[PDB]
Amino acid sequence: MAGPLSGLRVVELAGIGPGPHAAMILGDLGADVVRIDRPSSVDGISRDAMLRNRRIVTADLKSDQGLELALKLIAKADVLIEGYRPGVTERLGLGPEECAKVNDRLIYARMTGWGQTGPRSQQAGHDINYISLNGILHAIGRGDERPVPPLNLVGDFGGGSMFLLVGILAALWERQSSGKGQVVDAAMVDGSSVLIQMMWAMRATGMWTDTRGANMLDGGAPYYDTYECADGRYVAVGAIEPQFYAAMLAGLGLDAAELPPQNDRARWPELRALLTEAFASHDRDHWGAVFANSDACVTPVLAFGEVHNEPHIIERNTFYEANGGWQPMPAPRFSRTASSQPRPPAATIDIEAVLTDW
Amino acid sequence: MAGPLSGLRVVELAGIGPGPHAAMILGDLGADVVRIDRPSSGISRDAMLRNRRIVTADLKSDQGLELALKLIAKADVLIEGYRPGVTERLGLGPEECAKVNDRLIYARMTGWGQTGPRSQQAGHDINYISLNGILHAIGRGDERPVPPLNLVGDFGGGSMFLLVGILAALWERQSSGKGQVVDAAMVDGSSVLIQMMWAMRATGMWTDTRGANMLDGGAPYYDTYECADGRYVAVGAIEPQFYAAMLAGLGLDAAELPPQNDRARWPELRALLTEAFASHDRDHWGAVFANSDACVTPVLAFGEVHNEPHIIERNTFYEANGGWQPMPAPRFSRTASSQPRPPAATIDIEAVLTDWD
Ligand SMILES: C[C@H](C(=O)SCCNC(=O)CCNC(=O)[C@H](O)C(C)(C)COP(=O)(O)OP(=O)(O)OC[C@@H]1O[C@@H](n2cnc3c(N)ncnc32)[C@H](O)[C@@H]1OP(=O)(O)O)c1cccc(Oc2ccccc2)c1
Ligand SMILES: C[C@H](C(=O)SCCNC(=O)CCNC(=O)[C@H](O)C(C)(C)COP(=O)(O)OP(=O)(O)OC[C@@H]1O[C@@H](n2cnc3c(N)ncnc32)[C@H](O)[C@@H]1OP(=O)(O)O)c1cccc(Oc2ccccc2)c1
Repeated sequence: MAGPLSGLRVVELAGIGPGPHAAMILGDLGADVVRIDRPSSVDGISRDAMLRNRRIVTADLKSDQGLELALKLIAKADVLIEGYRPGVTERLGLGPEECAKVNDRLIYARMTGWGQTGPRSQQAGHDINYISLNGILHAIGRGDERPVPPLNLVGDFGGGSMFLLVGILAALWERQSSGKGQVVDAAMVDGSSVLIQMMWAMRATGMWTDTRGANMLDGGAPYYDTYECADGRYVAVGAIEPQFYAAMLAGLGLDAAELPPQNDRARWPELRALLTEAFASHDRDHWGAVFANSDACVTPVLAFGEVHNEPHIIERNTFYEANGGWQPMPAPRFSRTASSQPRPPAATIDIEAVLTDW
Repeated sequence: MAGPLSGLRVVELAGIGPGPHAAMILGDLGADVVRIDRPSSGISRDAMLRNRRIVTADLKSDQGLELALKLIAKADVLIEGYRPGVTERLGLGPEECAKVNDRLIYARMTGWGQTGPRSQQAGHDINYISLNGILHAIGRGDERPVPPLNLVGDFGGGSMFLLVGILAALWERQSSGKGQVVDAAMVDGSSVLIQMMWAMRATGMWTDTRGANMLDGGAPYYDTYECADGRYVAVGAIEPQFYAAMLAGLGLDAAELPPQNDRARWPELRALLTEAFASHDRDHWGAVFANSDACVTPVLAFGEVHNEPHIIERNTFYEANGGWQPMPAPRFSRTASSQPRPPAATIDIEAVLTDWD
């Protein structure tokens, strides 16, 4: 099995969102990932590409046999991932204390939104709820409108799965000294708060307000925002540093003498009006030619369906095909122990066959 | 040093955005983090530089480089976030570093990657997510896309994939005795970060139309709503039973409403939910739905977060200097991280060297 996590053995109690995204990445990087679903949802070969790099097995964990088979896998594994409400694994007999009795090397990885304790710990939720409570959602979107969710990117994945992964891998490093596993408590409300540490830093020093649409990186700066072009498509401008901004103005045909200063915020209305009219006078792909190879920090805003035609995407193999759709290749990349292309979701397997193999 | 990464040694060449963020999280979890900045630069007021020692050094001088390679020889990980070719010309490239330490994890944090047509282009978060479909998908349908701050390229698809790479490569080192190079590009990371949308598009469950999807704000049951006081709630009631619970708490009879997932009637459903949420203030709904599975939460501004019980009681934040900062994540039962040490003035690079033998 290819990649730097070759050898690593992972048990995943089937959930939704961050739990499987984490499991996928471990898979992506060479880990041996075994997913226990419930047969209650059996079916044929899954069409969810997030379940790549897996072996799937069914097992009614509510039964005595289910529980014991599961506990044999955990016994022989390095990592467990579960993303159910607190108390679910305990009451199933798969809690941390029950796992520590059959394998004190286990990394016990607990993926939730609200955490293991506190008032909201039994409330159902999704990404949008977790980022609503810690200031993040409020900061996303235009100033003249209600906040808009950044898909489920910030809570489920950036602040969720990815902190789970770091916790797992940090704990595997720990286990090299101590010879013991431990419990990783990854809460989306905490992880996403560390994801936005920069804004908490800038806020402390007067450089970020709570006003939506009025900061350097939320769309309030005319030099860090998207612009509509003549064809109704969009470019992104990220020309923060004055040298890059100067390069952008030159490409737009605007002389600096005629514009307000780049960071005179009181005249950002004028500046935006000027840049807006300039970008609107040619089409996205024009701006794409003008600015390729430039430090102007102007890029086309591509839709998913167009990404496969972008030279830089094609050449670094950021994507692969698998069943009428592109999918991202593992990240990050490794010089000596390279990941390989993901294997598609495999038809189910017998939980015994797996214990054998292991 | 408290945390699971006690005894990890990390050298950080100072940059902006992802590299410093990764270095911070490494520090957070108890790594020994030494940050080389350039003298052209007392105490730094960027709290992102917590859990570090800062040293200066002209990496262009002969003596700055020599000192630097003596750190790197003593360390486990090096982090750099410059354009490709830069460390090479300093004589700090992966090959020069492998001579003084073949165990080093050499961690390269870029936006566009190490090679290819855009590899020398300047850029920021908004550019990396523009190229791979992400930015286009964020915002209302009747408007131009809105950047999700720099959360998705710099951090989610950036620093966090550098970390996964640094730590996976440490695992691999345990069985091979050898370091290696980690190439973390924000355009790659952020694509994996959004793998769920690519999965969903492949099965016809996501479109390229902005504002018309389950999770982009087009669903009336996954969106924010303005309340009587001008403040907002978030609704995330995807599962039908959570949805049902929400409708009951709004005073809405499900018989009067279009189906939850009849997309042609979403405009109409949204208008009914909009009127309901508008008839009371945010804190009213916060109360009403506490302990509920309705998936309705108040949308708090940064300055209100210190007053939310769930936040206070889990110590998600600590007070520092100007204000609150996020405590380390994730959390560890046995080897628990400690409260971050503030950014502490420059020390001399030789001091560190004696400290590390
Ligand atoms: C964008 C969006 C997201 O944000 S992702 C999810 C975000 N939240 C979390 O993950 C945080 C922690 N988890 C939970 O808070 C809950 O999981 C729950 C999901 C809220 C509700 O779940 P609920 O149904 O109450 O389940 P529970 O966890 O409390 O307990 C369920 C248990 O089931 C039983 N059993 C588990 N495994 C087995 C087994 N093998 N055999 C037998 N029983 C099993 C346990 O007994 C327990 O049940 P109990 O005893 O209490 O009755 C998001 C992301 C991705 C997808 C998505 O939705 C879509 C759906 C379809 C298509 C597309 C998207 C939404
Ligand atoms: C939201 C936002 C973000 O997205 S942050 C993410 C930005 N993107 C990346 O990080 C990707 C990789 N890096 C780059 O693409 C470039 O680094 C560059 C950032 C374009 C700047 O290009 P440039 O200034 O030309 O620098 P370079 O990398 O090409 O090489 C410069 C080098 O400086 C020299 N030297 C380094 N260390 C030393 C030393 N110790 N002593 C002496 N010299 C040193 C190197 O030798 C090299 O020089 P060369 O030989 O080539 O001349 C974001 C987040 C946070 C902040 C922010 O914006 C601000 C910007 C300014 C002020 C405040 C905020 C933006």
